[PDB]
Amino acid sequence: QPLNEEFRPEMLQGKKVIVTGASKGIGREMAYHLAKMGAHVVVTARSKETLQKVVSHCLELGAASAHYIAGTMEDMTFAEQFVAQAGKLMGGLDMLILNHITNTSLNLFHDDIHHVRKSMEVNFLSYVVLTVAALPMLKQSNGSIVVVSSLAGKVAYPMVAAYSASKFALDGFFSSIRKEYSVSRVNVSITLCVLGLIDTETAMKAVSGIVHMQAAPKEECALEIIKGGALRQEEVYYDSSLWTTLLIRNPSRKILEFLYSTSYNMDRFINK
Amino acid sequence: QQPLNEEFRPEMLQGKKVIVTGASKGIGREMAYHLAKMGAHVVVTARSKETLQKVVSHCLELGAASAHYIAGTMEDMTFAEQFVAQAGKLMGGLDMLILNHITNTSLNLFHDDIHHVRKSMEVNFLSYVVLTVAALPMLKQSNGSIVVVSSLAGKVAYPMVAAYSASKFALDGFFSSIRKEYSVSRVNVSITLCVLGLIDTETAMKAVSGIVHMQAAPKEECALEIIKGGALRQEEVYYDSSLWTTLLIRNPSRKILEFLYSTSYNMDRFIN
Ligand SMILES: NC(=O)c1ccc[n+]([C@@H]2O[C@H](COP(=O)([O-])OP(=O)(O)OC[C@H]3O[C@@H](n4cnc5c(N)ncnc54)[C@H](OP(=O)(O)O)[C@@H]3O)[C@@H](O)[C@H]2O)c1
Ligand SMILES: NC(=O)c1ccc[n+]([C@@H]2O[C@H](COP(=O)([O-])OP(=O)(O)OC[C@H]3O[C@@H](n4cnc5c(N)ncnc54)[C@H](OP(=O)(O)O)[C@@H]3O)[C@@H](O)[C@H]2O)c1
Ligand SMILES: C[C@](O)(c1ccc(C(=O)N(C2CC2)[C@H]2CC[C@](CCC(N)=O)(c3ccccc3)CC2)cc1)C(F)(F)F
Ligand SMILES: C[C@](O)(c1ccc(C(=O)N(C2CC2)[C@H]2CC[C@](CCC(N)=O)(c3ccccc3)CC2)cc1)C(F)(F)F
Repeated sequence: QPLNEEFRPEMLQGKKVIVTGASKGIGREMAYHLAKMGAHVVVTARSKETLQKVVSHCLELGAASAHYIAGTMEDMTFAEQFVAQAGKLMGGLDMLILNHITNTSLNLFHDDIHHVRKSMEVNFLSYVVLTVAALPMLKQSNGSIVVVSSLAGKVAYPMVAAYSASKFALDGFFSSIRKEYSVSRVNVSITLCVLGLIDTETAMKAVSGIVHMQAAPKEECALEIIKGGALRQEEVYYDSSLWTTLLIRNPSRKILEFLYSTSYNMDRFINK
Repeated sequence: QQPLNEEFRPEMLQGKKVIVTGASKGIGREMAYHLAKMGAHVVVTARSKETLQKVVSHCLELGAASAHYIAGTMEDMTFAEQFVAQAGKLMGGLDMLILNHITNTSLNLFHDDIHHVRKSMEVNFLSYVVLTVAALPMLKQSNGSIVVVSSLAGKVAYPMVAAYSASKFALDGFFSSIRKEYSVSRVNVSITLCVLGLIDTETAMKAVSGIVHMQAAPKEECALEIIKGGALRQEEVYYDSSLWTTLLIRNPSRKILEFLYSTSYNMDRFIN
């Protein structure tokens, strides 16, 4: 259930926001847009130094306030405590942007069970832990959770098997709890972001000299994420391909969820 | 992946070497039985030792070429790995790996139980990956098949089954991706993903007792349909008691989209 109007930057002014994986790439881009909009930001990642750079530019850009707390989202204790500390720094929370992933490479799957588990722990499970911890704050602000996923969390590509497992898991979990928030009247929005290849240094280094589809700009990607999030959209799509509309516009899933969503809808085609 | 264009006939399994997990009860047990009637060699597994022994007996009675059981929990990755080697030895190889077991769950709103989420991912998903890695060399030898049992709720969202849907979405992501890897690497092992609606197994029927519109499909037919899809090397089996649902759950447009992505570079240019 989105917000009616069109996006205005004014919407984030004074809002209290967490961005994870925000020392590099898209997370850093998002932090910068949030700063320019005059939000309070807490950013996180493992690296002390790179987070400081981002904090400094955020303040320069006009952020109501800016802070960083460092640590690995492999540590579910850290994840849980991080949201607590970040909520103290800002006096509440309006938007939780879940963006970090564990380092991965483009490669055939062979037998790296430990990579599959780590991808699942860092890319999926840590997001559930951060959500549980943030939810009381979000409940009292009528806030928003933004979950960064990928085209590879909607369709199958080779070379990203463990990664794709974890992005699909995000769709299943968060789309399910969105249905639960709706039956339990929890006014917290959940936005799933489905991104094409984006020109972050990590990705551009991986695809160097291999044949692949155009990368889209990270800066606009980051604004489009914040906009869909602020507007409380269920999904945000950002990529460069003409083909992607085949995914975006397929209404089958929405039709099925609708058919099964009430006893009255199931009564159309199913005996009581 | 190429489906065999021959019609299904019971003889396709006679003397074939087949694993079935989750076979002490429900669909799994039904599958073991069907495979017995076809004269396959079966190794069955689950945690319930005395129920499995019973299952092995009725199997032999129905005409299984050989029938053994090894008991253990798929919470334990070591055991998953162990189970496959030992089951191979018992049969002289492996033609089909049928992955069917899930960890217990109930129909409830998710609150804060990260541990049940993790355990779901470990058992319903990570174990399936361990079993596959352990099975692959033998399935290469035989040009065999991997069958992965999943659910409507691994394709669309439902409330009350969040951790469970995460694990089932994860299976789609992982196995659909390694299927693309197997086509480009020319590995001749098929991957069939089965998408089931509500089935009339005792676990499910208990959990939905007294709930309205709970139309279940018969587990006996369900089990046959999975075996056929596996045997015919189909990419997906769709099985539900509603005709509408069975039609609407097809997603050929994702498969076309996947092809387009695999044959595009730069601004949607064709590689060939
Ligand atoms: N770039 C693409 O082509 C693309 C496409 C589709 C979707 N996405 C999605 O967009 C999001 C951001 O991607 P990106 O390419 O911008 O990534 P990135 O630039 O490589 O940055 C990843 C961020 O996560 C942090 N990180 C890595 N491991 C961590 C850990 N264990 N604990 C805490 N933080 C950790 C990194 O900082 P530290 O190393 O210091 O911890 C960094 O801040 C991801 O969710 C990704 O799936 C990207
Ligand atoms: N029933 C439905 O309405 C429905 C719908 C869609 C999809 N499915 C799928 O169909 C498959 C089977 O479902 P079902 O209804 O037949 O299930 P079930 O009757 O409840 O039995 C599940 C099987 O998994 C085994 N199992 C449980 N925990 C285990 C563990 N830790 N390690 C190893 N095995 C374990 C159980 O045996 P033990 O207790 O002896 O270990 C049992 O044999 C599942 O993958 C499920 O997701 C079912
Ligand atoms: C972590 C990482 O930065 C990463 C970046 C993005 C993604 C991802 O989400 N995408 C999905 C959104 C499209 C991948 C898909 C595979 C890809 C596109 C293939 C094509 N058809 O265009 C490809 C695979 C193999 C070779 C070359 C390209 C590259 C992009 C995953 C990991 C890495 F790993 F370091 F790069
Ligand atoms: C383990 C278990 O036996 C189980 C059985 C099946 C499934 C499953 O895969 N299905 C998907 C295939 C359809 C569920 C989805 C939710 C469901 C359908 C909702 C509706 N509108 O039809 C429902 C939710 C809430 C209340 C009542 C029903 C029941 C069926 C998951 C777990 C349990 F948990 F013990 F039951």
